[PDB]
Amino acid sequence: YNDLRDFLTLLEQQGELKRITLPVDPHLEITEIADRTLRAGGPALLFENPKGYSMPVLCNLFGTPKRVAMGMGQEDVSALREVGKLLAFLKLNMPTKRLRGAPCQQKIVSGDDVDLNRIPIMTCWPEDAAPLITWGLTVTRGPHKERQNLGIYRQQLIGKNKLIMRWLSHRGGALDYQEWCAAHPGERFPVSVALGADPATILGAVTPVPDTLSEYAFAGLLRGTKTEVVKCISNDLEVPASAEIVLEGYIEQGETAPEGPYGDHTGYYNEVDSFPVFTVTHITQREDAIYHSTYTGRPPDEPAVLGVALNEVFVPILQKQFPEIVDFYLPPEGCSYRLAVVTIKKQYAGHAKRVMMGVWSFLRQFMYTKFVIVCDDDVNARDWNDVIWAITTRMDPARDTVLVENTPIDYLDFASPVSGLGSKMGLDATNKWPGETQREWGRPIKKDPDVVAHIDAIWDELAIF
Amino acid sequence: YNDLRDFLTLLEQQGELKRITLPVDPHLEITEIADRTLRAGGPALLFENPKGYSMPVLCNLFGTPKRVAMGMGQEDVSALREVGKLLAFLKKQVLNMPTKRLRGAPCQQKIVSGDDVDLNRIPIMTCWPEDAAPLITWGLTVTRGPHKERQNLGIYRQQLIGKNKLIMRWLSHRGGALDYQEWCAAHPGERFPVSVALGADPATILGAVTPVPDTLSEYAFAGLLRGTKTEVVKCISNDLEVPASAEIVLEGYIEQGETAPEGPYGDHTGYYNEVDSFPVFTVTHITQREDAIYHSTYTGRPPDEPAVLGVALNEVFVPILQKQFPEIVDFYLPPEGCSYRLAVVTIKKQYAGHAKRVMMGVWSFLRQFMYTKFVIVCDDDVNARDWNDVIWAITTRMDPARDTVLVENTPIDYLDFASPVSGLGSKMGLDATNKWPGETQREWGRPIKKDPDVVAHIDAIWDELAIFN
Ligand SMILES: Cc1cc2c3c(c1C)C(C)(C)C[C@@H](S(=O)(=O)O)N3c1c([nH]c(=O)[nH]c1=O)N2C[C@H](O)[C@H](O)[C@H](O)COP(=O)(O)O
Ligand SMILES: Cc1cc2c3c(c1C)C(C)(C)C[C@@H](S(=O)(=O)O)N3c1c([nH]c(=O)[nH]c1=O)N2C[C@H](O)[C@H](O)[C@H](O)COP(=O)(O)O
Ligand SMILES: [Mn+2]
Ligand SMILES: [Mn+2]
Ligand code: NA
Ligand code: NA
Repeated sequence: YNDLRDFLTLLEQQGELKRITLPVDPHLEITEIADRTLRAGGPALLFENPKGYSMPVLCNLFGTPKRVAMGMGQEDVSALREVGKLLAFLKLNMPTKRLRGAPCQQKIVSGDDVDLNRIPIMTCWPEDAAPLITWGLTVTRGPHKERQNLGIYRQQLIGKNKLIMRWLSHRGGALDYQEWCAAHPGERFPVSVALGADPATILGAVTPVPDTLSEYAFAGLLRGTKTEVVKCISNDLEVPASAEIVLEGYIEQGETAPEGPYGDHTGYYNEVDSFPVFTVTHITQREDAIYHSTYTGRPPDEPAVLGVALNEVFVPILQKQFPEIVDFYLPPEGCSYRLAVVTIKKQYAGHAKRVMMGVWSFLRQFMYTKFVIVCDDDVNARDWNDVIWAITTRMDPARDTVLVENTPIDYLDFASPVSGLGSKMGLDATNKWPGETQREWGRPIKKDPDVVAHIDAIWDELAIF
Repeated sequence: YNDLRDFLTLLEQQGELKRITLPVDPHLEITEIADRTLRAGGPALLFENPKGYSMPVLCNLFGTPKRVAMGMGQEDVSALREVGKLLAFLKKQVLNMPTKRLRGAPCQQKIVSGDDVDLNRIPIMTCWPEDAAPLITWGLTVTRGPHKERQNLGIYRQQLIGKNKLIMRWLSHRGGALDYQEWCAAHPGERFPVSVALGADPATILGAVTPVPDTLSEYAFAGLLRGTKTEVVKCISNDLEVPASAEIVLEGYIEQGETAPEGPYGDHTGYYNEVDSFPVFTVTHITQREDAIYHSTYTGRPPDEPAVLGVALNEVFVPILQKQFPEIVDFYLPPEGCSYRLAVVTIKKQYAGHAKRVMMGVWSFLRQFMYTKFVIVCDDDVNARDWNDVIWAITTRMDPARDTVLVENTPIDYLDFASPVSGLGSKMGLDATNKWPGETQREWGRPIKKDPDVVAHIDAIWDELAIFN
């Protein structure tokens, strides 16, 4: 049973983890280093000497697709499709295995001794409001079901023992709190946050499994074995046994604070807004604890790399429903969800429009996708050279562009004319069939597969690079 | 005075030229290798062991902007801006700078003529599986018309149809084609002399493809790029001059009325174009260097080498756009948009609705961009040449219905089969600039700027951090 430390050791053995011994400030400096590293496809980073703290800081953990795959016990990135086929069936789901004691409760501090300032929480960007916890697995139960939800919600530092809990309103945690409030007026909402759990639990948390299902159960499937957990000290929630740090506490009903501004995955600052305050009553950690952090900003960043790997998970679920779809890609440059390229084997006139509507309606994660480009299967959706080629040789813009007004949009997307409402554009860049055009359509250049394969065979020997 | 070999030596010194010793077929295989190489921004390629031939094959010469620049003796591409300014003034008497003619030249070391002419000995490439025949793609065709002395150079694709016969595919507005057409009117039934040089010095090659007016010899323009007169030699069987350092020269003529079906061939649009008739070039002489090298390329689904060339040569028009629209910081036509069909323009926006004026400017100001179907306008914090910035801008600064402009019934290239009617179609502009008050009622996002002190500090310890190692 591999905890996070075992994963770091595996990475180090493979030249995928660098230990930095120079002094580096968690205030801005770590982010700059991680950003350059991620942008060059470099390793994960363990800062052994954060200025002013004793606890090392781990970041860029999932900065490459490879390391995301490795984190689910797979060799490489195309095994994620198989995990998609699995995620299909969940639309006896294995419980947690509760241990009696756990490394994450080796050192405990509570009440007045709680001081989040001892932790090397990072400040990512110059106009961010305060240090920000970015890799916390927040654990919650609602009043109506037993399911334990895990989500990653950014958490601003506002005191020795107070964090702001920034869950957006459709999240498991947020819905649990909302229901708790209705069902138990004025009663404190217990919550716990785990930092540095095992990679399967972390990845399970971020995968959009249905609200009905504990993210712990999914992590179990990725791992091959039940998720090892421990009961929290001050509530009935369970956290991963191997976690490096655990924060336990509650939300006082009605207590809120102005959150931000903070730089986002879109590359802009979010403006101030109100979210609940999480009061921390306990902090439990391992001996020699490691603090796991990250940053979001202009893409690409670690979340976006995560999000490309998790798109591979969705391809099979889309293909079950639309078997005409050969590939489906959300470029990290499009802020991970705002633009999709879809390639199909077109079977009839107007086919592309059915596929656009399918992307905009079938799965909720794509409901806010503003641009959808549809192409034939002779295009590689992951290469702008092919996609722009297809756009500029197979479209008449007015004929082949679909615009739909007054559709749901992310309320933080400031480019829509009104908060929560905007338009969508689909580009039909498929070959046009009789009926769709009265011209003689061009015959595209296809490569000889025998020549392709032969050159694959001698590629390394040719040694051009 | 640098010939082509001197250039290949310079490139090799700088890690910009790879010699391939493995056997590779000019039928399809070279193209595959060159295509992968170009798509990865790799070096130029010299195939020393082409299957079935002894003459090495050079391609991907200009597969990178850098190598285009190096080909004109520069670090970077912006000397082409100065040419743009020059060509503007005319609509400088020592731009009538002639050729320097040698008597005897390396390109006439070995000579074959009449029945000994056999183009099949040359490793002419076949680029794509349904191409009709091997195709000569980097020939500088040289012609004179009957009325002026000016020698035109153009690159016209040339299909192999016999031991000594090529098809000459000049489109009808080309210098060569106009010369032939005039020759026909002025001398009915007389043979039209023509010559084709392969592997001239880079300035001559680049000069051939610069769009200079029909009134001027492309040799004069190569002279300006080089800093010195172009070295040439008289052909053996006619009065045309070819570059002295050329690796191979084909001399001959066009018999009036002799034509052949040309193609189909894959073109820069990525499609096959259909068969059509063009004149036949009869080859009476082939002259070459000792140890001659054959210079080739391919065109296809972009990007390809011609498209990278075409990007570098668009720098010739940027200053003319900027004289008129000084708000324009950059103006880029991606190769992967068939070189002219998509433009990315970055501006310093000065008022609400500015992007629309710029779109209309692109679609109206010069004939070079009138047929551009898509135009994306962005702010100057975007690098127009990086799809990571441009997509970021599109997806964070647009509402599609508000910010997309469509105009119907506008002029479109007759060969573009995607428009509903030949010659007529629509255009789209994407206004991906930051929206000002009036354009939006929302509080627009403040972009994330880095702390320059932190950036500089990390620059200072970067090597010591040793992240790579
Ligand atoms: C991996 C990750 C994810 C998330 C986040 C972050 C990371 C690293 C951080 C904290 C760095 C950045 C923000 S941000 O991308 O919104 O700017 N963050 C985040 C947020 N979801 C959310 O509601 N608030 C958040 O604050 N998300 C997404 C969220 O955690 C994810 O959608 C979960 O699957 C939601 O789980 P459920 O609530 O559906 O169970
Ligand atoms: C650089 C280059 C250029 C050209 C070409 C090719 C290359 C490599 C090849 C041979 C690869 C392929 C075709 S293609 O781009 O049309 O697909 N070729 C070409 C053709 N111009 C032309 O009339 N026929 C041609 O066959 N062009 C364009 C032409 O040479 C260019 O427009 C010149 O500036 C014309 O000079 P003028 O006749 O105006 O003096
Ligand atoms: Mn959930
Ligand atoms: Mn000319
Ligand atoms: Na979750
Ligand atoms: Na020319």
